[PDB]
Amino acid sequence: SGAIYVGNYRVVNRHLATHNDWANLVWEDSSRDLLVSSTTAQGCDTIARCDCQTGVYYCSSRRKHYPVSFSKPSLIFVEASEYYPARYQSHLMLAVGHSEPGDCGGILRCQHGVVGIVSTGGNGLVGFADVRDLLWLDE
Ligand SMILES: COc1ccccc1[C@H](NC(=O)OC(C)(C)C)C(=O)N1CCC[C@H](C(N)=O)C1
Ligand SMILES: [Zn+2]
Repeated sequence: SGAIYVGNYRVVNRHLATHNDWANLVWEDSSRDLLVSSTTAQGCDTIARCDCQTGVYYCSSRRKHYPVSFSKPSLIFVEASEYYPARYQSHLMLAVGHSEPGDCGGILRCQHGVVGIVSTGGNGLVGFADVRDLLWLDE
Protein backbone atom coordinates (compact mmCIF):
# COMPACT_ATOMS: atom_id res chain seq x y z
CA SER A 1 0.00 0.00 0.00
CA GLY A 2 0.99 3.64 -0.43
CA ALA A 3 0.32 6.87 -2.27
CA ILE A 4 1.93 10.10 -3.50
CA TYR A 5 0.36 13.33 -2.19
CA VAL A 6 1.23 16.36 -4.42
CA GLY A 7 -0.76 19.61 -4.42
CA ASN A 8 -4.45 18.66 -4.34
CA TYR A 9 -3.81 15.22 -5.85
CA ARG A 10 -3.43 11.66 -4.48
CA VAL A 11 -1.68 9.18 -6.82
CA VAL A 12 -2.28 5.50 -6.09
CA ASN A 13 -2.04 2.12 -7.84
CA ARG A 14 -5.28 1.92 -9.85
CA HIS A 15 -5.90 -1.68 -8.58
CA LEU A 16 -5.76 -0.41 -4.95
CA ALA A 17 -7.95 2.69 -5.44
CA THR A 18 -10.73 3.04 -2.87
CA HIS A 19 -14.41 3.97 -3.29
CA ASN A 20 -13.38 7.50 -2.22
CA ASP A 21 -10.63 7.64 -4.88
CA TRP A 22 -13.16 6.76 -7.62
CA ALA A 23 -15.72 9.29 -6.26
CA ASN A 24 -13.05 12.02 -6.49
CA LEU A 25 -11.48 10.77 -9.79
CA VAL A 26 -9.22 13.12 -11.77
CA TRP A 27 -7.58 10.65 -14.16
CA GLU A 28 -6.93 6.92 -14.43
CA ASP A 29 -5.14 4.62 -16.91
CA SER A 30 -5.51 0.84 -16.58
CA SER A 31 -2.55 0.31 -18.96
CA ARG A 32 -0.28 2.12 -16.47
CA ASP A 33 -1.89 0.83 -13.21
CA LEU A 34 -2.38 4.47 -12.09
CA LEU A 35 -5.23 6.46 -10.64
CA VAL A 36 -5.22 10.08 -9.45
CA SER A 37 -7.91 11.50 -7.14
CA SER A 38 -8.50 14.97 -5.72
CA THR A 39 -7.83 15.92 -2.09
CA THR A 40 -8.97 18.78 0.18
CA ALA A 41 -5.59 19.14 1.96
CA GLN A 42 -2.29 20.21 0.35
CA GLY A 43 0.10 17.29 -0.23
CA CYS A 44 3.57 16.61 1.26
CA ASP A 45 5.42 15.31 -1.84
CA THR A 46 7.20 16.85 -4.90
CA ILE A 47 7.67 15.14 -8.35
CA ALA A 48 10.99 14.59 -10.11
CA ARG A 49 11.24 15.98 -13.67
CA CYS A 50 14.36 14.21 -14.92
CA ASP A 51 15.77 11.12 -16.71
CA CYS A 52 17.44 9.46 -13.63
CA GLN A 53 17.85 5.70 -13.82
CA THR A 54 19.05 5.30 -10.19
CA GLY A 55 17.17 5.95 -7.00
CA VAL A 56 15.94 4.53 -3.72
CA TYR A 57 12.59 2.80 -3.07
CA TYR A 58 10.65 1.83 0.03
CA CYS A 59 10.02 -1.92 0.42
CA SER A 60 7.14 -2.49 2.91
CA SER A 61 7.80 -6.25 3.11
CA ARG A 62 11.27 -5.47 4.56
CA ARG A 63 10.43 -2.14 6.34
CA LYS A 64 13.54 -0.84 4.51
CA HIS A 65 14.68 1.38 1.67
CA TYR A 66 16.92 -0.09 -1.07
CA PRO A 67 19.00 1.58 -3.85
CA VAL A 68 18.14 0.47 -7.43
CA SER A 69 19.22 0.88 -11.06
CA PHE A 70 16.06 0.87 -13.20
CA SER A 71 15.18 0.77 -16.88
CA LYS A 72 13.56 3.74 -18.67
CA PRO A 73 9.74 3.72 -18.74
CA SER A 74 8.57 1.19 -21.31
CA LEU A 75 5.91 -1.37 -22.40
CA ILE A 76 6.42 -4.60 -20.40
CA PHE A 77 4.38 -7.77 -20.43
CA VAL A 78 2.71 -8.48 -17.05
CA GLU A 79 1.10 -11.86 -16.24
CA ALA A 80 -2.57 -12.13 -15.32
CA SER A 81 -3.71 -11.46 -11.72
CA GLU A 82 -7.18 -11.02 -10.09
CA TYR A 83 -6.81 -7.32 -10.97
CA TYR A 84 -5.91 -7.47 -14.65
CA PRO A 85 -5.78 -9.84 -17.58
CA ALA A 86 -2.34 -10.71 -19.05
CA ARG A 87 -1.34 -7.49 -20.85
CA TYR A 88 1.41 -4.99 -21.66
CA GLN A 89 1.72 -2.40 -18.90
CA SER A 90 3.05 0.94 -20.20
CA HIS A 91 5.35 3.48 -18.51
CA LEU A 92 6.85 0.68 -16.32
CA MET A 93 10.46 0.65 -15.09
CA LEU A 94 12.12 -2.59 -13.89
CA ALA A 95 14.89 -3.07 -11.39
CA VAL A 96 16.52 -5.88 -9.45
CA GLY A 97 15.25 -5.64 -5.90
CA HIS A 98 12.99 -7.48 -3.50
CA SER A 99 9.23 -7.09 -3.79
CA GLU A 100 6.29 -9.31 -2.97
CA PRO A 101 2.50 -9.08 -2.97
CA GLY A 102 1.60 -6.06 -0.79
CA ASP A 103 4.58 -3.84 -1.73
CA CYS A 104 2.62 -1.83 -4.35
CA GLY A 105 2.48 1.86 -3.52
CA GLY A 106 6.05 2.12 -2.14
CA ILE A 107 7.67 5.29 -3.45
CA LEU A 108 10.78 5.37 -5.66
CA ARG A 109 12.72 8.66 -5.29
CA CYS A 110 15.88 10.10 -6.88
CA GLN A 111 17.70 13.33 -5.81
CA HIS A 112 15.05 15.38 -7.74
CA GLY A 113 11.89 14.07 -6.08
CA VAL A 114 9.35 11.29 -6.49
CA VAL A 115 9.91 9.13 -9.62
CA GLY A 116 7.06 6.60 -9.24
CA ILE A 117 5.48 3.84 -7.18
CA VAL A 118 5.90 0.03 -6.94
CA SER A 119 3.39 -1.64 -9.30
CA THR A 120 4.78 -5.14 -10.19
CA GLY A 121 7.46 -7.59 -9.15
CA GLY A 122 8.66 -11.14 -8.99
CA ASN A 123 11.68 -13.40 -8.54
CA GLY A 124 14.05 -10.66 -7.33
CA LEU A 125 12.55 -7.99 -9.63
CA VAL A 126 10.57 -4.89 -8.72
CA GLY A 127 8.64 -2.74 -11.21
CA PHE A 128 7.69 0.91 -10.80
CA ALA A 129 4.94 2.87 -12.50
CA ASP A 130 6.54 6.17 -13.61
CA VAL A 131 4.84 9.49 -12.77
CA ARG A 132 7.50 11.97 -14.09
CA ASP A 133 5.66 12.56 -17.34
CA LEU A 134 2.43 13.72 -15.55
CA LEU A 135 3.35 17.40 -15.72
CA TRP A 136 -0.11 18.52 -14.68
CA LEU A 137 0.43 17.07 -11.13
CA ASP A 138 2.54 20.29 -10.43
CA GLU A 139 -0.25 22.75 -11.20
C1 LIG B 1 4.53 -5.93 -6.21
O1 LIG B 1 3.85 -7.00 -6.87
C2 LIG B 1 4.44 -8.24 -6.85
C3 LIG B 1 5.73 -8.48 -6.42
C4 LIG B 1 6.22 -9.78 -6.42
C5 LIG B 1 5.44 -10.82 -6.84
C6 LIG B 1 4.15 -10.59 -7.27
C7 LIG B 1 3.63 -9.29 -7.29
C8 LIG B 1 2.19 -9.03 -7.71
N1 LIG B 1 1.40 -10.26 -7.75
C9 LIG B 1 0.42 -10.48 -6.85
O2 LIG B 1 0.15 -9.75 -5.92
O3 LIG B 1 -0.16 -11.64 -7.12
C10 LIG B 1 -1.35 -12.09 -6.35
C11 LIG B 1 -2.44 -11.06 -6.57
C12 LIG B 1 -1.07 -12.30 -4.87
C13 LIG B 1 -1.70 -13.39 -7.04
C14 LIG B 1 2.14 -8.23 -9.07
O4 LIG B 1 3.14 -8.14 -9.77
N2 LIG B 1 0.95 -7.74 -9.47
C15 LIG B 1 -0.31 -7.91 -8.74
C16 LIG B 1 -1.08 -6.61 -8.60
C17 LIG B 1 -1.26 -5.95 -9.97
C18 LIG B 1 0.11 -5.75 -10.66
C19 LIG B 1 -0.02 -5.07 -12.01
N3 LIG B 1 0.51 -3.87 -12.10
O5 LIG B 1 -0.53 -5.65 -12.97
C20 LIG B 1 0.85 -7.09 -10.78
ZN1 LIG C 1 16.15 12.52 -10.88
